[PDB]
Amino acid sequence: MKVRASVKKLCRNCKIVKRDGVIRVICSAEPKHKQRQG
Amino acid sequence: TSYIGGEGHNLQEHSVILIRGGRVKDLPGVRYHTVRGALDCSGVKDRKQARSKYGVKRPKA
Amino acid sequence: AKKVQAYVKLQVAAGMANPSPPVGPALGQQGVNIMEFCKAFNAKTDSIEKGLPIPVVITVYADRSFTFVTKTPPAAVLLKKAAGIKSGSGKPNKDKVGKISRAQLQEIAQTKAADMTGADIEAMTRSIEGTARSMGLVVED
Amino acid sequence: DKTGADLWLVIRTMQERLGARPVVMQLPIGREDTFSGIIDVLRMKAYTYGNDLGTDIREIPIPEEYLDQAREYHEKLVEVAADFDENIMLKYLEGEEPTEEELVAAIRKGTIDLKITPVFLGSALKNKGVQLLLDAVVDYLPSPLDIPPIKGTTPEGEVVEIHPDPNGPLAALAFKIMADPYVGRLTFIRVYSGTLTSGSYVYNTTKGRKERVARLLRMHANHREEVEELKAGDLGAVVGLKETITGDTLVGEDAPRVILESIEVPEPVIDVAIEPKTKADQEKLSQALARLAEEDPTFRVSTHPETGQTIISGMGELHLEIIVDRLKREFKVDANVGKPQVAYRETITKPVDVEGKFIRQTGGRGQYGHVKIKVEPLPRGSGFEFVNAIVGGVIPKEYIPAVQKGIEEAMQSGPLIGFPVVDIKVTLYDGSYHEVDSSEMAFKIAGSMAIKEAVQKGDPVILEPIMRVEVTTPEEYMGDVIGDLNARRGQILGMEPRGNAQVIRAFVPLAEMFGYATDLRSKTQGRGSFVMFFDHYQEVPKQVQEKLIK
RNA sequence: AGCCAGGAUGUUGGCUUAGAAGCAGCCAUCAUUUAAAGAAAGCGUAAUAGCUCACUGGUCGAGUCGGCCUGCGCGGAAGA
Repeated sequence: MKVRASVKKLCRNCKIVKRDGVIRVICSAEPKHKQRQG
Repeated sequence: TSYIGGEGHNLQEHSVILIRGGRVKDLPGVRYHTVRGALDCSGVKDRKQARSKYGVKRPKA
Repeated sequence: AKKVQAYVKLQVAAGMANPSPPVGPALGQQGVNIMEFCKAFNAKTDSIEKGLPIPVVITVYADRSFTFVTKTPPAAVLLKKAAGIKSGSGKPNKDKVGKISRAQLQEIAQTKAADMTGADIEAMTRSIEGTARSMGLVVED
Repeated sequence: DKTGADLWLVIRTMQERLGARPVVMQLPIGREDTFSGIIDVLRMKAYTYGNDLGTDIREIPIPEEYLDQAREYHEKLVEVAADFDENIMLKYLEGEEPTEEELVAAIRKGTIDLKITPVFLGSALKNKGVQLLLDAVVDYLPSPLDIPPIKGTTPEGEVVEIHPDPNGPLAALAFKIMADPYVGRLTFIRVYSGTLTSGSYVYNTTKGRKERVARLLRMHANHREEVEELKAGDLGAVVGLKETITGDTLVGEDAPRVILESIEVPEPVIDVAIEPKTKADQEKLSQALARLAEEDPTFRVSTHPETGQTIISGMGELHLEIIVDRLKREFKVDANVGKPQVAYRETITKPVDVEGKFIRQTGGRGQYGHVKIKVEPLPRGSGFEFVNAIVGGVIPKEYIPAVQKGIEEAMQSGPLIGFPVVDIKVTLYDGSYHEVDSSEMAFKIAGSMAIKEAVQKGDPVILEPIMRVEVTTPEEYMGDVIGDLNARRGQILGMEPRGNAQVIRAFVPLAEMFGYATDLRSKTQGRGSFVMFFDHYQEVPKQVQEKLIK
């Protein structure tokens, strides 16, 4: 995944969750769309 | 160094030739001739008279 | 009106009757013949005519040859030999380029006894009027 | 016996891939790790293997179960064999079993026609299905007689079959030379007619030479059997002969000095730049092919007609690769191995017009020549066109030849890198002269100046070579095939299907086109092949302009 | 929002098209039949593609969508 200060939904299948206390992007269709540290 | 006699020869870098004794008093430091029709050397295209020099086969008549 | 299993469309005319250059090998490469193609092909192609672009069915199962019941030509195939240009576009909207009409391609649209949506032959009338305007023509309708 | 070893799976392919009509001839007892015995349908007998050393075998009847599975496949076999012998057809429908002898005749009379392909099996490492495959041999494998006669040509010129009669003219082909330490040069040959004889005399028409065959020889899997003759259809090696290289046709020493066919045409696919370091090695290399080109005419050597460097024609990576070991080792030559150069071209964009002056008046052979021209670019693929545009004759008649040989000339070293400035039209529309000073030559310079500058001025452009290529590929791989080609500075042109495959045409730069074999065979796991032709020259993307300033 | 459904006609769309049949490219972005289906949404075939979409039916049954003004917080935050 990419880890970075501005996390965004990229494709329409990114979802933005927050877990523990950390904004992340999940994306069913795009491993590359995975994100952290938002 | 060596003369390539005749009109038109298909010789180049790397061509293995054979060469005989025969200077060319006109070009300096040319004391040998290239034996046309020998190893890589070609007979001369189209020749008719004096073929044996210049390496050319009696044209299928 | 059933499901998937056998159909290609990739020709040059009823003129050329099985060529290998602009098509050829994969004119039949699964259950169809690079050779069969003036047989079920020219089962009527040269009875009537060889001079208009038209593909056709393949209907494939496992019975030697095929049952591709054949049929119609496109609608800019009759913008070369019935309406206008032999290639066409050029600079398509840089001006009016070419120009057709209403008469121009009525009985030319009007023939097909096999394809078109609706008994209203005023509706499937202007149904083909834009295959000529997919190139950028003028409407002398 | 190896994991995944599924017999059917093959046949489920031998008709799915190539698509022939194979015929199950056996059914294995114990798929893979449980490899025990095997069964031959045709003869409904069962054999077994107790080990893998190839000793404890035996023909033990079917083991309880299985059995049933057989029948049906032994029926289809006979049902198959039916499409050959009507006798094994009726007897089928009537309820009689074809004789184990007429049954074989069908299969055999059927294979030999390239209609069917008898499939067998067995772990060759564990010695299984081998002794049964060997029967499979004779039983279905053609004899030198069941095969169609070789064609050859008389000294006059006319085709003609070569009959396998060990009493007609002597006609044999050669196919493999080998240096034996004990008997020397060996020339394995396949006879077709007549019969070669130990201690005779032959004649190779190919290289019009009288060879003296002294000893005949047959290679036994473990010793040198010295026989006395090879009758048509038989194979072995002769000892003697010196001028007989590959593909040579040897006839009697009086027989019709004929030459068989042999014509095989496997050209190349991959080449490399080979620069023999200091002129020293440039020689070791000459000898390199002087013997390597006889020991393998499956390649070609060429001196790039434009830049010394020599090309090494191969037939696949590995090929040239392993030559690079021997040619560098068993020849100790140590040169360079990079890639070919590209035959670029110079030219211009904008038309220009400049003065061509020369004059040197000090006191005698004045040297006075001067001309003005009209330089104008021409379509990429125009050529060379000059214009004798002189009115009354301000530039004498006798000097124009030379003012051209000057312009024509200068165009040799481009204004950018030094390449054949081409694709332009030139117009001589002016220029004066002197009664005494002018010279045929003085003009050849002036004109060679007018040009030497119009190109410098009309904004030059480094043109390059574009090729025509046609990759034959199953539209299975196609998808990426086209891609890869796009990401190669190339622009696609079409794909009109062929056979089960499909052809792709398009242009590309010879620079971004090197070692394409091992890239095409990549996007196609082997099912890919291409050709290539020249076409035209065309500008470099500017970014490649300052690139070439080398 | 799920879910069960449909996803078309000129049109395989004319086209500097080697092959395109929506797709870097072609231009415009019009044009037939329907419940409604884009000369175009997609991961993307050797091309026919197989498979999901924007858009429409059924199901279900009361809420749902996201701009603005403001409070407190969250990530962005590594040193001997």
